[PDB]
Amino acid sequence: GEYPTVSEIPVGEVRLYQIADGVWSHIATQSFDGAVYPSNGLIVRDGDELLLIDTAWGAKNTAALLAEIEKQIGLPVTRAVSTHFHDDRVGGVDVLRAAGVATYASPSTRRLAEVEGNEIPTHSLEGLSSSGDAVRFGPVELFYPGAAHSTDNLVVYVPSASVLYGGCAIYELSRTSAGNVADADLAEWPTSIERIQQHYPEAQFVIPGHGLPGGLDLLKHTTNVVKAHTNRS
Amino acid sequence: GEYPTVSEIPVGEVRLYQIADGVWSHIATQSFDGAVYPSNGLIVRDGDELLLIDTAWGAKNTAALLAEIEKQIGLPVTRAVSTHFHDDRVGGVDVLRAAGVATYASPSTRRLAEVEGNEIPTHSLEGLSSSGDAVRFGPVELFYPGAAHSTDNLVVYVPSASVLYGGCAIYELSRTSAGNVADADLAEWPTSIERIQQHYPEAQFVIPGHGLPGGLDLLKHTTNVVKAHTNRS
Ligand SMILES: [Cl-]
Ligand SMILES: [Cl-]
Ligand SMILES: [Cl-]
Ligand SMILES: [Cl-]
Ligand SMILES: [O-]
Ligand SMILES: [O-]
Ligand SMILES: [Zn+2]
Ligand SMILES: [Zn+2]
Ligand SMILES: [Zn+2]
Ligand SMILES: [Zn+2]
Repeated sequence: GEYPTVSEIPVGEVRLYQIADGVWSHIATQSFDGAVYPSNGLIVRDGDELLLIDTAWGAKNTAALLAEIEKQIGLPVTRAVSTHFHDDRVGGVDVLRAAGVATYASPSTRRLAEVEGNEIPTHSLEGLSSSGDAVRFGPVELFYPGAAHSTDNLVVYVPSASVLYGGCAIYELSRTSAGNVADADLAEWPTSIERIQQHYPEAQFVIPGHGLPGGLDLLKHTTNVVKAHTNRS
Repeated sequence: GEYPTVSEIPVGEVRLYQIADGVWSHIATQSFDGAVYPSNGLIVRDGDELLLIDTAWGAKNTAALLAEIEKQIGLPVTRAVSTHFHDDRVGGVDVLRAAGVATYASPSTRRLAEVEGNEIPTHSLEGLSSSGDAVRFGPVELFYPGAAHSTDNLVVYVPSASVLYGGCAIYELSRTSAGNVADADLAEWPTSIERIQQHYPEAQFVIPGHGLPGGLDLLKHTTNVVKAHTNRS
């Protein structure tokens, strides 16, 4: 009802939606395969500065993201984390770096991003290489649930607000079929999701990579969709 | 350019685009899988009445389509053709029929729609049962190129304006991967596309089922995508 949709967001623009105190999602609309969809990332306040989760796909959009943050929040983004290596999550990293933002990702993501020719976050996030690994990063906890949408995908939990951002490892309810699974691990995706359920059973707000937020139901929904795809179809 | 996009068209709204004298396309935005795509159909003037090609997917959208035609063109829609049996092309037939529009489709389409529990056009178009078959239908020529997006898909040519509408058998250039192919004949799709090229080499405007129109280049693009999907990209 209040959450921004593609109808409110022209391609190239960015909206912010405050989930809780000091926690926002940033929403940007992207063109793909001739379709337009809303892409989610996360913003989390940390003291008097901001932690960014994922870009807005590309230089232009990521510049628009920084401008929307300054307009609505007005605190500096000092650090940024990319949840996996695909261009829509690391695209814009160069703009962030040039603006003075410290960019972060796992060695797995940086590795894969380089092979793909994508932009590469400067700093490496250690202690996330094994499935089930969790590390604290300021106002959030980074978690590697195992392979799913990609072998390197991370999810982000904000303990102060009980917010779980799943990136493309989590589907919105409106998504009834599998998205881009070229780099996915269909055999492991359900198991990885269950690691998330087990580790964050208290989560109250779940943010999918694309589309509308919900509750923990989005996990079982995603599993249902992934399994249906596996059985083809 | 100037062809309308999803941004200019809110969900549930329909816009018309004049391609040539007495030849429009109608564009409606649909939400599917959490993404929004712009869906094309055709409108061809025949004397002092109009020929409609395909609905706007759904009773509501099709009602809006009839309202937009009435507002912009102000000539009665007396006949309608659905190009294949899927709900986005026959969904709205009941609204059209209630509005006094004579609805048409091949016997193949009507049977497949009935099996699927979709709305069924009243009239049966004979002479389109075998690949390469063409028949005249007022100001257009209907053509069955053979199985492609579906076993029953038709394409429509307007000889007056050299406009070719291919429905979901033709992809826009922005579409790099196969869309819904559950009911498609991937094996025959390239061969059917070549029948269209052979039959309408003089086509100047080519309208894909979804998205931006182009030239005959759209044909080879579609084949390339289909063959890649066959070999699994
Ligand atoms: Cl630093
Ligand atoms: Cl730095
Ligand atoms: Cl009738
Ligand atoms: Cl009649
Ligand atoms: O992605
Ligand atoms: O379709
Ligand atoms: Zn991805
Ligand atoms: Zn640094
Ligand atoms: Zn179809
Ligand atoms: Zn009749």
